[PDB]
Amino acid sequence: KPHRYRPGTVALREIRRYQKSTELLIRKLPFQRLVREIAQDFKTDLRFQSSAVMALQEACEAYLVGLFEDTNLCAIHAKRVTIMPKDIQLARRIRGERA
Amino acid sequence: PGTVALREIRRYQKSTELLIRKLPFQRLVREIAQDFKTDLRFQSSAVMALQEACEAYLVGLFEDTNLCAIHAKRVTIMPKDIQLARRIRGERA
Amino acid sequence: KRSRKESYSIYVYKVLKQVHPDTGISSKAMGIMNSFVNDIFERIAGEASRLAHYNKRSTITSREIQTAVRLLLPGELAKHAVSEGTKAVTKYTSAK
Amino acid sequence: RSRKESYSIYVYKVLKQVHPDTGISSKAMGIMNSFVNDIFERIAGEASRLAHYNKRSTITSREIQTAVRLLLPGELAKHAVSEGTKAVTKYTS
Amino acid sequence: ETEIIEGEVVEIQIDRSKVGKLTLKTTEMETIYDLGTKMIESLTKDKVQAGDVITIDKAT
Amino acid sequence: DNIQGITKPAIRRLARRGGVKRISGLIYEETRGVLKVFLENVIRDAVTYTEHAKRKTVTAMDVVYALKRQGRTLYGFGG
Amino acid sequence: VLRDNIQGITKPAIRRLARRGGVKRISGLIYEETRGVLKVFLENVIRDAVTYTEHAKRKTVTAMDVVYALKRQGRTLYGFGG
Amino acid sequence: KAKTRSSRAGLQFPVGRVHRLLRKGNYSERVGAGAPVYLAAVLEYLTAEILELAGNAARDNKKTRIIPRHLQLAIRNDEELNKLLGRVTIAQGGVLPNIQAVLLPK
Amino acid sequence: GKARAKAKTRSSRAGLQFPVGRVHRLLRKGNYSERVGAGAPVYLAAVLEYLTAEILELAGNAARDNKKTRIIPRHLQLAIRNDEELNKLLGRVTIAQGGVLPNIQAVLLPK
Amino acid sequence: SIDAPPSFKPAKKYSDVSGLLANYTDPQSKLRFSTIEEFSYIRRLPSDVVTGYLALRKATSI
Repeated sequence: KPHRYRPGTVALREIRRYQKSTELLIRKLPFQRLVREIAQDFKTDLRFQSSAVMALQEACEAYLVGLFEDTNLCAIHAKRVTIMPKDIQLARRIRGERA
Repeated sequence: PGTVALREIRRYQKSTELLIRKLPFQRLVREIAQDFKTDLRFQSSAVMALQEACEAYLVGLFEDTNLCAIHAKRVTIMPKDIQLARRIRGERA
Repeated sequence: KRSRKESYSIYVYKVLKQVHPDTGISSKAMGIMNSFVNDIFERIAGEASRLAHYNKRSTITSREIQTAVRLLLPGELAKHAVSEGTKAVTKYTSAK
Repeated sequence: RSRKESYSIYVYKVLKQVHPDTGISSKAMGIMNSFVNDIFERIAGEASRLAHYNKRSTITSREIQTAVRLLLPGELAKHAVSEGTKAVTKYTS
Repeated sequence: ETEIIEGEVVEIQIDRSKVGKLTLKTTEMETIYDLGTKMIESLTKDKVQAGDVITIDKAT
Repeated sequence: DNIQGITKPAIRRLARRGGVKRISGLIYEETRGVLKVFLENVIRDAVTYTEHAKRKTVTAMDVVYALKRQGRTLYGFGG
Repeated sequence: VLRDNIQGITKPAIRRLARRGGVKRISGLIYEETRGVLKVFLENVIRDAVTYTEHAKRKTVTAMDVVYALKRQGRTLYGFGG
Repeated sequence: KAKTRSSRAGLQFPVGRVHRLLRKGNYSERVGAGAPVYLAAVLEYLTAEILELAGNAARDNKKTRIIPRHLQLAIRNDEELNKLLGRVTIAQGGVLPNIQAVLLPK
Repeated sequence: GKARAKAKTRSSRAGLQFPVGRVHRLLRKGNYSERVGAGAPVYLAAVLEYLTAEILELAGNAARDNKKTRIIPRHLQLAIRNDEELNKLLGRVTIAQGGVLPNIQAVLLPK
Repeated sequence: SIDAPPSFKPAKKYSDVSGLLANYTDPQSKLRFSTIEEFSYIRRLPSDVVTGYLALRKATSI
């Protein structure tokens, strides 16, 4: 009875909604805890500036967005619309990271 | 068939020479450089370095193109793969 | 009293008011423009340092930055920058 | 004439410490020259930039050690750090 | 009473008197050892490679 | 354990900015690896810069210098 | 005959380069496309190599010029000087 | 009366500050007289070119204040500026809206 | 004024082989900073020694298996590309007349 | 000519954490211990105390 949307239109709705705004996605506290634990794993008793961690967050988000764009190109190249890890491996290798 | 090609594949991956004839490459380089300025002179080592760098670039390009072609469950490489490799590497779009 | 901070805030703002009289600018854009000017200046300066070593020189010349700026920039942009810089130097040498 | 200069007679002199009965071709000598002065320029530039960042006037042993730590990827970094520390310790005494 | 050195050997290095060094490893500790000239012969006579559980009488 | 702090909807949002319609369910566990590795390099530099200045606080300029040495330049943080 | 020298890069040469790259099959539309790519690369090196020749007030392009041009594009070349 | 060299050459960016930074920047031991002038002219040209496009984008967004979004749009839309600033990321600037053709519905 | 005749070089005092004096001169003339420290050229020479020793050891090991008594660019190429650390240190470099490592993908192999 | 000459007698080895007669070593840290609990303790220790012990009785590590 309730009106249900087709699988796929909500996808493009979210694409258009997120490709216009420029807010931070990952929750701030988990990212801060992650970077803190990584730093302590390297060097204990460290202090972080808030601007520094937000710049790390923005760099990571930009990296992930570019990676997913390349992954999308790889997936479309294989006559598909769903992204699987092999696309990410191919992109990462051609860019020249992994291998 | 399909095995004489692999013979070449194995042969060329061992030998280390220039796979492009020198005279046409020299003519190409001279004609390309003509537009920037007329009446130029070229050091021979400059031409050799140009040809070496271009061959290395092409080899890397074809390596990535082969990876692209394998990704799509194919064996033949088509321009659809070279364009993708150039796009995702970063020389275009 | 603590030290004094250095930026390019007033000059870019003046250029903006010169090109768009009624358009303002935010603080984050101020920082981004500062970083952009710093990066571009460092690029042209550091790239100019190497030509002196390459050609066995000691002085940075105006005719050398002219060559440095036409390597970092694409065609039309480099041509226009070269023309405007040449005009600036020509107007500067007429008064000294 | 000209002191073209080079490390040709140095890397070759190093060779005897690892392979006392091995020769070097001229092209390999040029390759090693380019490799060594490339690494020299990389390390020197990194140390310079770091010293300028820390608003200092002198590039010292610790600045170049940090440059090596930044530039050398893995176990090469720590092994080269140990080698350099040993060399400087023997130089001082 | 007797002194016994029993354990698994990890790596052996003999230079060219002679200088030797080997690292023994049990399940609960590891230890490096510098060899005298006699031990050089005692280890070269009986070819000892990596991953060998060996027992040595110190007095002999 | 904090890598799980990068929840699944966050990965979905990051993917949605990129312009992808459908996400596999096993992508996340591999994607969290990439976030795990790319972040393990800048910190390598970020702490190291911090350790050169005899100080033990990671300022906002060390991360900028690290990202510049790696080839990714960012603006707005005193670059 | 009045023919452009880009066609001087013969088809067997491109096949040899591809086989060195490790490819089994070659479609027929690569042959015209690759030459085009080979143009673009030479349009981003010689242009630089001439500029250095400008800055030294010289008329002969030397190997050091092309090595420096390749160096700035993250494609450093070894064994040809520098 | 002391007149700044920028005013004498008809520029906006400081010739003196650029010359001081060149001298103190270890790029060379000797700095020419016209080098700071020419560098400041180039920097002013680039700043004007970027800013005018950013202001046009802000006007298209029907707002009178330039934010990082307008700068990102101005850089990415222009081919030459994007080529110059290819490897740089603008903080909180996002990415242009783009949908692949094959991903549109029917 | 009297001075020592045939004084010892700084390289020999440091136990290295690369010229510490030449490295110091290059550092001073390269305009990396206005003042150059004392122990910096020694440390740089030591690092260069380590790198050259490692790469030459690997090149000689590679050439020995090819039944050749002389190092050629091919042996250097084989040496660098077969070690991950040196490969990632020299990722964006081209060795002239060095060829390419021979590798075939599993898919393209017959049967 | 008032300083003592170098000793010709070999110097004993002592545990760096308990001051007892050592009989082993440790390739990972280049220290010396005496028993199993000493080995567990020295493995549980961070690099700071290890380098402090090495620099105390000066060694090839600075």
